[PDB]
Amino acid sequence: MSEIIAVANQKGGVGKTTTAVNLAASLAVHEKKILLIDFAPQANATSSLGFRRDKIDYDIYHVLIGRKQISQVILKTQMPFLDLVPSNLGLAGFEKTFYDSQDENKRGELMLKNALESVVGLYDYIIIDSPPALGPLTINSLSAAHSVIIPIQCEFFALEGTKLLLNTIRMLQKSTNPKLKIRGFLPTMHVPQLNLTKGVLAELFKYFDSEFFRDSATGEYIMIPKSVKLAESPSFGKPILLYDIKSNGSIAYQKLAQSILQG
Amino acid sequence: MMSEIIAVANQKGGVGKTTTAVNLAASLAVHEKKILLIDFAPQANATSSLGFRRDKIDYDIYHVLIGRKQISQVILKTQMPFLDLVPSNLGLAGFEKTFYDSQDENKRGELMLKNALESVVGLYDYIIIDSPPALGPLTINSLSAAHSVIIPIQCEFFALEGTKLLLNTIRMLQKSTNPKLKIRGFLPTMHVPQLNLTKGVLAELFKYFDSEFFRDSATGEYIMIPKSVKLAESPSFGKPILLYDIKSNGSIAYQKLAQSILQG
Ligand SMILES: Nc1ncnc2c1ncn2[C@@H]1O[C@H](COP(=O)(O)OP(=O)(O)OP(=O)(O)O)[C@@H](O)[C@H]1O
Ligand SMILES: Nc1ncnc2c1ncn2[C@@H]1O[C@H](COP(=O)(O)OP(=O)(O)OP(=O)(O)O)[C@@H](O)[C@H]1O
Ligand SMILES: [Mg+2]
Ligand SMILES: [Mg+2]
Repeated sequence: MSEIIAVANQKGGVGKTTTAVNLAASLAVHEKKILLIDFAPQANATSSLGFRRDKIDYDIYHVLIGRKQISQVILKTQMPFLDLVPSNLGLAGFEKTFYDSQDENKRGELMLKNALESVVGLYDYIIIDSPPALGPLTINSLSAAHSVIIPIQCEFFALEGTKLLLNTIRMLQKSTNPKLKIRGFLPTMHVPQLNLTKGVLAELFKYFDSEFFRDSATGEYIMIPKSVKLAESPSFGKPILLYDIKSNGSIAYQKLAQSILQG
Repeated sequence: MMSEIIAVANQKGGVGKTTTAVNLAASLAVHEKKILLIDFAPQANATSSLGFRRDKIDYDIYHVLIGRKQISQVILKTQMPFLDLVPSNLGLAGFEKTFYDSQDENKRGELMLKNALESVVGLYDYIIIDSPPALGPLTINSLSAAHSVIIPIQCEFFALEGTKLLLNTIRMLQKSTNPKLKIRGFLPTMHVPQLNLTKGVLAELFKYFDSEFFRDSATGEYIMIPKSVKLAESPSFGKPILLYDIKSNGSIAYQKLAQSILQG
């Protein structure tokens, strides 16, 4: 039975896709069976794994509207234990479908959850990459999930942003997903010596210190460092472990996976 | 006054749309041009960048769009006399539902921002719109209202696939709802010239798009916003960078950007 993990932040460019891709790969290297769901219309996760937009046939949007079952759209990747549900531009049509269903039921929030029900016994982990909004796509991600990883870029808008995302999660924990947990807060693109980084982290630590990911071996906080090689990796269509497994970016995501595998 | 309405748009997240909208607006304001900044994103980062608390704001752009308030009822004065703000709130996430209601009955909704701006176009020299990271109803409304669009581009790998897709949306709107819409220009942001990935991405962008890039007409140079510690720090003080550090490289770059706009 899958643990379904959403990677969510409504702030743009905070490392959601990079985290979802590289965590899924770092778990798959252990020969745990992993499904990555690209839940964003811009489809950066799909492209990160080497799949160009013009080569995608049927995608997650076709599953949500019922043209395809989810087993029909699953792609195998270069890693034998990592599978991908690709996305495409057509997933921007989901918003229309969501509000239409809310005139035919109350159930639009559960459309991804219902789509995943035939694969939950086939994978150890299902990782969902969310778009930068609190709209219907992210609401579907969080309603399908057992847990949520929040990548945090520590710059100024993270302060107001983290508080809002947590309020969204609390409201879902009342209504549509009572079992939903914060898996953890993960600092991404992290540059420890910056004063802005220090100020933002200190503020988040006051309220949130128990939510930050820690190394299961050393007890240290797990943070993903700003890394030239991490930014280069989707241009090769590979997660960073498949080529440079000794870079600091690769080592950090591997620490994250080890922390997830403990439970 | 006849406003030039400029949208700042990219569906990629975190590429500097808000930083560009706020700092271009301030850089135009110091030339005694009357500027209206519209925060068109539900996350409301432009509102926070100018020193306002989102939770303290009663009525915003969402209420204007659905017709509950006139735009002149929600306009706030900022610290700079020539720069006014229409704030945003999380309630702007409700607009999508309103849009798809309007598309269902009369097939409208693209023009809701344009219609809302009609009473202020004679009152401002420039109206700058900060868009959210999506190609949805809010970005469709900002591009349908605009004379021109500035596309901030972070030059990392997803810029290549993403730029073409935004251009497609722009072309489709140029055929239907907004024929006058032009690209004002592509603006490289968070730019670190020495990186191999930066060089590779820019070479490919110049290959397809060279004529679209912002230029300093005095030197012929490409205008790029450098990665700057101070640019990231400035919204934490509720100031644009020219009020925070006017001599910093990011300040100098946004003033060059404003010169390019002002020269025509
Ligand atoms: N640790 C890191 N070091 C350096 N660059 C990074 C790191 N993490 C991500 N990046 C780069 O930063 C950019 C933004 O990251 P990414 O696209 O993963 O964020 P996102 O939150 O998924 O964005 P969006 O909101 O558009 O979905 C990408 O170009 C990526 O290659
Ligand atoms: N040239 C720069 N140098 C350093 N930091 C920058 C620069 N431009 C923007 N930033 C910082 O990078 C982050 C992303 O910028 P910003 O929020 O303006 O992007 P955006 O495209 O509006 O994001 P979103 O997609 O979330 O709306 C912000 O924290 C900002 O303070
Ligand atoms: Mg992403
Ligand atoms: Mg923004």
